[PDB]
Amino acid sequence: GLFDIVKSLVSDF
Repeated sequence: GLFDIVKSLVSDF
């Protein structure tokens, strides 16, 4: 679930 880190990242920075 790598793409999951990219979608959770948008919520961060």
